[PDB]
Order: sequence, then structure tokens, then C-alpha cells
Amino acid sequence: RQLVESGGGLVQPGGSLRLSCAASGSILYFNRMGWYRQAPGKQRELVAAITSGDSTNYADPVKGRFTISRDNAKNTVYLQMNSLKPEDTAVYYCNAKEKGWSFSLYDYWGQGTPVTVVKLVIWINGDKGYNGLAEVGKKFEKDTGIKVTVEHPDKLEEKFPQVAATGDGPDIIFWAHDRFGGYAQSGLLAEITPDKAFQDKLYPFTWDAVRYNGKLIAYPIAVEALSLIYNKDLLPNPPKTWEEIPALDKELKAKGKSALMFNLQEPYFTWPLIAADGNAGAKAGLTFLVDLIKNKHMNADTDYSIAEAAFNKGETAMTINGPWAWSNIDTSKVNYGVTVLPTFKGQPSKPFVGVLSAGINAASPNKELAKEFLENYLLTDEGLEAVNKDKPLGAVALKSYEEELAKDPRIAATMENAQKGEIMPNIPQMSAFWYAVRTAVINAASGRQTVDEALKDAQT
Ligand SMILES: OC[C@H]1O[C@H](O[C@H]2[C@H](O)[C@@H](O)[C@@H](O)O[C@@H]2CO)[C@H](O)[C@@H](O)[C@@H]1O
Repeated sequence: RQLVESGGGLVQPGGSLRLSCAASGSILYFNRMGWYRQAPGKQRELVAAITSGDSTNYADPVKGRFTISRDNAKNTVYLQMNSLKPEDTAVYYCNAKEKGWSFSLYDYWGQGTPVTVVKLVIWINGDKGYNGLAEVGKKFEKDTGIKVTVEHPDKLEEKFPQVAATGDGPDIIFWAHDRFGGYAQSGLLAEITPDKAFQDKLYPFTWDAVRYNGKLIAYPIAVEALSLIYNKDLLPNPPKTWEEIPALDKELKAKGKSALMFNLQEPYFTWPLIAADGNAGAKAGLTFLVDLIKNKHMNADTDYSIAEAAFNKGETAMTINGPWAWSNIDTSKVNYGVTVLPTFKGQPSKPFVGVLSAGINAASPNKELAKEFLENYLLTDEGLEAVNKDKPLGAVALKSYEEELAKDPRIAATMENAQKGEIMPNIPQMSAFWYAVRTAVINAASGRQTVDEALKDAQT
């Protein structure tokens, strides 16, 4: 009597698989038939069993999800595995017990059938082109069989280092390079090892942004910089200086329109004005921002959504945003322009420059599968095109995309602001820094702490 298992393959969590174990003898003679699993480096774990008496038992993990069935005609025991999970992943073995005639019994085993539950999970921000990133992921599943789900959870920059440390979290994490040094110091990211030929496809300056202590900690995707987005119909010759916005606002408020609406909550949007001169520069830049809210030119709790919506609706003449925001404007019927950020105290407003980068989670089993996705499928002409047609990436890191980038007037304006700004250091202290600026700007905006007292608490 020999037991032969079948139906073992790769599947997506939530999917299904029917294991079948056929014997070379009648199942009637068997007392008990059942399924055991063995994951790498672990003990035998019974999942299900069926006795000659038709009673079926299951282990608590698989209970409710798996059903053990039997067909005495086909001389086969089945395991219908529904709603699969990564914890299920193991080698599944078929077992049969037979009482002899005398007191003793016989245990019979099979070859084993491998079941792999694999899901490629990607964490990217909701303001980016996750739908397009999914279209790349859909082509990956066609050529391999691995599922590529794209998730966009709130506060992922500070949810990733908590979840990825303890739990599983994502396989690959997408965020501007500045947050990655903190992940690298903490040991939350795998070292990137790309071959020369892949390495050569991207601009050498882009690789520098994704380097911490002489180790590549991510894959560079695109350079991001804030620009001044303006409605050409409401404002044909927009302000070249910050100091002439109050005058323009007085003019526009008479006609039931705002001058400038942008995200005041997130400090990345307010930093260019703050850092225009520089300290004395931070005091100057912020006082101006405070005076705008004090003169009722800007709203106190202006966030990403009400600013975006207001510009797209045609209520505000200007807004401060990144490449990613353009597609939503195109959807609306607004003749828009992207240009240089306004100057403050003569000198330019220095926006921080981000390099969108993809890193592999140190606690991921799919490190080689993610490297394949990132190199051969995402960081390709075809791959970046898909992401870019959803929501624009900005100035891509791919060398082959220079011609297409250069043909776009908005990219030109983005690069103009990126040169006037500076790339963020990747250092672990960036997190504490950003938090210090986030509070400082909110406190001064609402009317709690003074501009002098804001820089005091922030420098500490
Ligand atoms: O607001 C501070 C925040 O700014 C930057 O995050 C940007 C991100 O880089 C952009 O891609 C865009 O989506 O908006 C974010 C701000 O809303 C820094 O990268 C980040 O560390 C910092 O927390």
C-alpha cells in the first residue's frame, strides 16, 4: 500500500488549494486518514483527520478554513484549503493508520506535497500612483505567479518602523530617502546588492541619496521637489516674490477668490519659506507665514485635501505641491502652470529635495522576489511609465527617461526648484527634526507659542 499526494503549488493569501492523497488499496481498511504539515525548521503539526467512523477533527489554526473530505470510490482523502494565509506555508504529508487483525497497527506515509502561500506587499503613500504600481505588479504575476498587492496606510512613515520591527509589515517600503537612515541604523532594512549593469541604468547622483555608512539601503526612483502651481486664467503673471502675495490676495478676495492655499499642517510645505534666507532666517520666514494667517489671508487649519480641492475647484489662484498632484488638476478643467517658488527677502525659497526610494524590509522572506520586481519590472522604461501615467513621479532616476522628462514644462519647473533647494540628509535624527518643525509650525499657526519660542523648543 502506497500513498501518493498531489495538488501542491503556489497561491495568493485568501486563495484556495485542493490536496488529494490516493492510496493503492481500499480506504475502508484504514482506521484513520489525515493530513500533517511541516514548515522549515519546525515539528510535525496535525491539521486534519478523518476516522472510519466519519468524524472529522482539526487544529485550531486551520479550524473554520480547512475541510477534510473522503471518497471511498476514488480511494482518496482530500484537503480543501480555503482562505489561505502565510502561516499555512509548509510541506503537507498524507497519513493512514490500519489495525492489523491482531492487536498491532500500521502507520503509512506519503512523499509530501509542497504548498507555498506568498504575497508581495508594497507600502507607498496615498498621494502617489499606487494604481499604476499595481499595473506593474499585475504584469509581474503574469510572468511569475506571485500576487502584488499595493497598500497605502495613514502615517506609514512612523507605522513601518513599529510594525516591521515586531510583526511582518511590508516586503518593500516606498518613501523619500530622508526616513531611510533611521531605518538603516535600527536594522529594519536589507542591504541592496544590484549588479553593475542594473546600477549603470540610474544616474550616479541618485545612488548617493540611498547610501548610509557605505551601504546601499534602497533603490532610487525619482527626484521630488515642490513647485508653485497656479491657475493661468485667474493669474497670468503670478508672483515672483512672497511679499507681493498680500496685495494680490486683497485683489482676489474682492472677487470671491483666495490667492494661495497649501498644506500648512505638514512642515515639508512650509519649510521652503522658512528656509528662504537661512537663526535670523527661520525667524524671518516664519513671522511672514504667521502674518498671513493673522491678516486672514490663509486659513488656520489648511490641510492637503481642502487646499487641493480649492485649487482644482477654481477657488484659489495658487497652491504649493509636487509632481504627484498634477494628474488630479488635469482631471479638473483648470488651465494650470507649474513654476518657480516665490522668493522671500530677495533670496529664493529653498524647498527640500526628496528622492522617492524603494527599500526591502530586513524581516522579509521574499527579498530575492522583491529585488526581481524592483529591478526587472519597476525600474524599467515600461514600469516607470505605468506609475507616471497614474500620478507623476517627477524627475525619474532612470537614464533612459531624460528625453521625455526634458519635453515636459512642469519637470523643468520642478528641477528649477530642486536646484534652489537641497537634498535632505538621510541621518537618523531626521525624524525628531521633522516632528520638532511640525509642532513649531502648528503652534505658531494656531496662536499658542511665539515665533522666538518656537525655534527655542525646536533647536533642543
Ligand atoms: O511633512 C514632513 C514630511 O515631509 C516629507 O514627506 C513628504 C514626502 O516626501 C512627499 O513625497 C509628500 O508625499 O509629502 C510628504 C509630506 O506631506 C519627508 O519626506 C518626511 O520625512 C517628513 O515627515
